[PDB]
Amino acid sequence: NLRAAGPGWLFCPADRPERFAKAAAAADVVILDLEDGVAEAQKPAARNALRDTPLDPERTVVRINAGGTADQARDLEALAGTAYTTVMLPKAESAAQVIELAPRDVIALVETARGAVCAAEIAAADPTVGMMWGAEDLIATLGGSSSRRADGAYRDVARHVRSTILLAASAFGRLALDAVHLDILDVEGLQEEARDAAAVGFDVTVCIHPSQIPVVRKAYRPSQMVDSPVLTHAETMLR
Amino acid sequence: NLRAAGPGWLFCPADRPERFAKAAAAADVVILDLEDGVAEAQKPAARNALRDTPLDPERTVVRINAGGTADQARDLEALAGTAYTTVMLPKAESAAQVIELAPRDVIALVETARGAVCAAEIAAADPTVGMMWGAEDLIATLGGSSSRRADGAYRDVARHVRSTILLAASAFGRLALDAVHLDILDVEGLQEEARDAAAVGFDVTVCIHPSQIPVVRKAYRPSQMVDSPVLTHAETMLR
Amino acid sequence: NLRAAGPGWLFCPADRPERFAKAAAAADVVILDLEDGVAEAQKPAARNALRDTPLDPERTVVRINAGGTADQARDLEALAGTAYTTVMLPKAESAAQVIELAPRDVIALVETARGAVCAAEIAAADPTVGMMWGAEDLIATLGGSSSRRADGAYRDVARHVRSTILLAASAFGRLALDAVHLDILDVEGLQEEARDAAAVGFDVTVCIHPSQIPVVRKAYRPSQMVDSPVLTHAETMLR
Ligand SMILES: [Mg+2]
Ligand SMILES: [Mg+2]
Ligand SMILES: [Mg+2]
Repeated sequence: NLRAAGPGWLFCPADRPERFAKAAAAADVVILDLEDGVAEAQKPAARNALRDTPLDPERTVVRINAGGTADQARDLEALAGTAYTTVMLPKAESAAQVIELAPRDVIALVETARGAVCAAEIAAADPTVGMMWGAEDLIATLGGSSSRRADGAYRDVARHVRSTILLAASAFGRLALDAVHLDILDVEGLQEEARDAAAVGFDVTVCIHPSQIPVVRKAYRPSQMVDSPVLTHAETMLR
Repeated sequence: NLRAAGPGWLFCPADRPERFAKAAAAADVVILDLEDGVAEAQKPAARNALRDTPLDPERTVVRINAGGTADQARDLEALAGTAYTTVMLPKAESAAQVIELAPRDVIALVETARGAVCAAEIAAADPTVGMMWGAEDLIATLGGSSSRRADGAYRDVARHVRSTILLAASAFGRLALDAVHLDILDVEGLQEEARDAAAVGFDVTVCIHPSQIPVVRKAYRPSQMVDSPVLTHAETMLR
Repeated sequence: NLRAAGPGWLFCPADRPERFAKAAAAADVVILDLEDGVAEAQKPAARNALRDTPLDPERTVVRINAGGTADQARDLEALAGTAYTTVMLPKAESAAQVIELAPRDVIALVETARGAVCAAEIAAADPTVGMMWGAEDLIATLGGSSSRRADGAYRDVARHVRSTILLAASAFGRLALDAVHLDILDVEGLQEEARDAAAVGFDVTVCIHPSQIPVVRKAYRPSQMVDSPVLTHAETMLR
């Protein structure tokens, strides 16, 4: 029941088992990371820590490696010796990549052009329980050099994919996860970004540092003709 | 021939037959509303006023209730005793929801994530003559709390759906209707918004108060290499 | 090998063979234009100049007329007496319009609502090697009057199509070409626009005047948690 946890999710590299307990205490949900947070040479060690140092599987997701990679095959073998049931799929690009992870629950991380183009098909796949987007791999794989303008605001193609993922998730009753704020010390920018995300109906802001969790939890709390939806807005604020 | 009427369309709750004549005098097209403008307990009375107090069916659309609801079934029964041929479908989410309203003409009001994801299929359905988007139900159904930033500008997912509906409508030769400006006294904001909508090729700005109609009509009137399209822009301004 | 040429592409009307040599010297790739750059009465003469005054076919694309037009049929006849292998298809609106140009390579120019709605299908068609978008025909065909706000920034539906084309191109490994800056003397605006385009991974900025080429080439050269994609950003900047 991931929708019952709060909006602050925290990545934690899985080759750092000494930090698992602190990550769990700081965040609503921990994403133990076998992908880009762990160096290729450290991924075997991270798979052992995954088995050796368990966290609450009701509050923990495992980010595996991308479809078709040898690393993902090793990840799923390691996961068999765990109680984790929900995985995050990076570079998610087709419904078939989600379906081959059945019977696990899948959070699809769309961070390439093909995943954006196919977001609705990815969201609709039966194992999907959530959609995330990743600004940095998105820009990297498009061939660009930055996800943000000088003032920290997302560039337009990033805004486009962000909206795409929010709509695709909501169309199929999935959780919607907003992209990470890489500038850890930029609390002001994270504050505005998470408030923006909460305002349009994102369920989660994913973080890469535990200091970001209090900012996210606070942002997801609120500070002319009135129709029925505007009353729903007011009710959403109270909840 | 709704494309021949001006750009100022006005919602009027159908349980207010005393206001029908004033709505018709104020607006280019009246949308008699059986959905969110009328309280659930008042919808039977509104269906009687629909039959009892007719407006010009060439300049009047009836907003019915959403597909699958008992209310929509009662609405279509009431409409059989009228000369209205065009209905507005709220929470429009599939081509099938449009097709089941044949042989009526349908303006699909997309105001949910699923309708945005399926906008092209909805626009392409044979009964469709127009696409509208609804910012407030959109944000409400996504789980968010406001469609606009502090300065009154739409949030990004709203801008995304607005463009989606304009493109889907135009791709299939349909009318494009822009969302309502709920802040009635915010004439400055409506002025900018309707000018923006007219500039990109929206056909209609829908209003919720008759004072908004003169602002919309005025906004839809106009105040380096030149290629063939730039001359079309100039010709569009003159027309 | 169009990806090996630089980012500065230049339209040159094909009824101006006296300017072909200067266009080739100024630009990375020349788009010899049989469509909107040439008046209808001048198109036969332009087809003769196409045969009579050749440019390097490895650095030259021919913009033909739109699918289904008598002009496109005459264009393809003229092209048979040339060594050009790559054409640009204006008002590109379906995969079928691309496929009927086989065995030529095709740069699809999306500049209508239907082409935006079908961009992924157009990009995926086997002859496609590139996607471009055209702001001015886009707004013209939507029924609007300007692609840009007062400050020169694109209106939202233009930003939407721009992102659509970048994502559709990148999803299928195609070149991504950004729209032309019609205000030739607005060097500052072109500078910002091409920098923006290069930053998100556009491959080409198309120009309509040779003075714009140096601005584009310079713009496509570059002036907190670090993950693998941010290192790819840094590597992209160095390249
Ligand atoms: Mg990533
Ligand atoms: Mg509504
Ligand atoms: Mg054009």
